[PDB]
Amino acid sequence: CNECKFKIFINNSMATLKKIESNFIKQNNNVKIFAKLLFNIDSHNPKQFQLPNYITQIDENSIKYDFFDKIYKSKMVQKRKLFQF
Amino acid sequence: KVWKKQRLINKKNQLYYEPLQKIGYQNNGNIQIIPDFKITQIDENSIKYDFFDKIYKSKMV
Amino acid sequence: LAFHGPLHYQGWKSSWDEWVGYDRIRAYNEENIAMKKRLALQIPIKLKSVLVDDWEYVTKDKKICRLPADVTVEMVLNKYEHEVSQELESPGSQSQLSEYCAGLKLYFDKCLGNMLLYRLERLQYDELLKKSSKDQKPLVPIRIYGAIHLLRLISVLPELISSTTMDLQSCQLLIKQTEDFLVWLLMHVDE
Repeated sequence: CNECKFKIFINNSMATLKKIESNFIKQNNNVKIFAKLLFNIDSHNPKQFQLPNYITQIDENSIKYDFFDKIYKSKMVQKRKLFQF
Repeated sequence: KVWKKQRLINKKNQLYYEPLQKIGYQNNGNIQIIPDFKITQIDENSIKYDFFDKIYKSKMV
Repeated sequence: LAFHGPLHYQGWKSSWDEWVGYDRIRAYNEENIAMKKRLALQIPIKLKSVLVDDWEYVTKDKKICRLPADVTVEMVLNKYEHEVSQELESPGSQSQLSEYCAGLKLYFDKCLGNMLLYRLERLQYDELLKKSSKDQKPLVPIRIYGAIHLLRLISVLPELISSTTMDLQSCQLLIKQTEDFLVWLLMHVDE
C-alpha cells in the first residue's frame, strides 16, 4: 500500500525532521501554486466517491521562453485594448 | 504609512521561511534573494514578474 | 552568528582555517559538545445542478460509454489562452492562467488511482491499464478521458487544499480562479 511504503520509507527513522519536499522545487517546472500537497500523496489512502448533503539551468531557459511568450501576449493584448478602446 | 522595516531576526526558530507563491503574494517587502514575521524566498524572476504586472496594471491611470 | 559551533575557529592558531562550501548546521555547538562530553471555503451556488445531475448518473451509467472518448481536456484548456485570457484578465502577465493550466495537466497526469473514482470507473481504469500495458508505453490520461470530471476535480480540490500547512490568500486566489472557471462554464453548457 502507499501508506505502507510511506511508513517504511520516511516515517520509520529517516528524515523525520527534514522536509523531503524542501528540495522538490529545484527540479520541478511549471508547478508553483500547489507543491506541498504533492509530497503527501501516499500518506493518505484512497476512498470511494462521496458527496456531502450540503452541496536550475534548463528550467531557467524554459521560464525565460515562457516569459518571452507572455511578453508577446501582453503586447498583443495591448494592441487589442487600444483597438477596442 | 511608515513601514520601519523589521531589523532582521537571529538564526533561531523565530526566523521562519515558506516559499509558496511568486505572483501577487503582497508580502510588503522584507524579502531576500536566493539562487509572526513571515518572509518569502523570493528570486529575480518573481520580483521582475510582479514589477511588470504592477506597471502594466497602473498604466491605465 | 556562525555556521559551525559558535565561539575562522576562535581560540585556535591561524593554521586551522578552512573555507569550503558544504551544508551548514548550528545545533547550538552540537548541544554544547554533547553536554561537555556528558559532564566529563466552499464553492458558491451559481449553476450547481450539474453535480447533483452527474452524482446519480455514475451509479449505473458512469457518464461515459466510449473508451476512445472524443472529448479531451487539451482543446478546452487551449481555448482559455485564446478566449478569456485576453478578455477578462487585466493586462500584464498570463501566469495566473498558464501556470495553473500546466499544474492542472500535471495533476491530471497522476490523479488517477488516488480517489476521484467509482467502482465501475475503477474497473474501467483497470481494463485500460491492462490494455495499455501490451506495448510498455506510459499511460497518458489526456487522450482517453473527458472533460466532465474536471468540474468534480476542481470541486474536490478545496477541502484538501487546507489539509496542508500553507497560507490563506493562496486559498483566496484559488477560489478566485474557481469562480473564474464557473463563470466560464456558465454559458458553455454544451461541453
